[PDB]
Amino acid sequence: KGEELFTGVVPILVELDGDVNGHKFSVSGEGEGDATYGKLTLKFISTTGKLPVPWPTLVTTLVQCFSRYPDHMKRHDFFKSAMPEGYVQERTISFKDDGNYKTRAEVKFEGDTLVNRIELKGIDFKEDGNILGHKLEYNYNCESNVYIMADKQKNGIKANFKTRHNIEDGSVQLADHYQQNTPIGDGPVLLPDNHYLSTCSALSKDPNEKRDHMVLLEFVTAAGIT
Repeated sequence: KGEELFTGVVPILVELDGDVNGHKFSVSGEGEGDATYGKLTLKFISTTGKLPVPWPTLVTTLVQCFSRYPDHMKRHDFFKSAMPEGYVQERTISFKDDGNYKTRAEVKFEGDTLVNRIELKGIDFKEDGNILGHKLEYNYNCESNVYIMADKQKNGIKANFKTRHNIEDGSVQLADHYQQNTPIGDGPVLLPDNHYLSTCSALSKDPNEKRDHMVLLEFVTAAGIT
């Protein structure tokens, strides 16, 4: 039933409240998703405290229901199956040789609009590390595979993946992601066979925007099953 909600272009709202090493910030995003093509277009704006971390480190936290599942894989699409009631998405993101984010989000429809509401908590970051020191390039050079498995005990899914963020000196900052999703509602959901999401992201700037912001274009396709 949920998959029928994604046959067209769907408006998206994203709202994040963050605290990283006591630095508080908030992000608001707007855009749209077209799961027929695995396509996301989103613009995010920082609305309160000076963004204490680099924009690229927030991409994965800031709607996998917009992934394109090939027809032969549609029985493996947990994300759409949980809609409209939605799912909780939780992660631990471990930055190598630095701190960690713990994120808790609720993704669901509010009327015709797909909403992602997030609380992010970061601790153990180094003052002159790549994150608090703002040493990461404004790009997303790595196309990551999100490896998904069923979690039948919790009627949901688990995932793990690595993202690699370019450092301004040419090196790379690794971020290990562990993820758990569970349905909010009491409808049946689809519990998938092992597979992955191939995720390609591109960051840009709005030349007329004076606020601290990030424009994101993303294509996401489910794969790993013939």
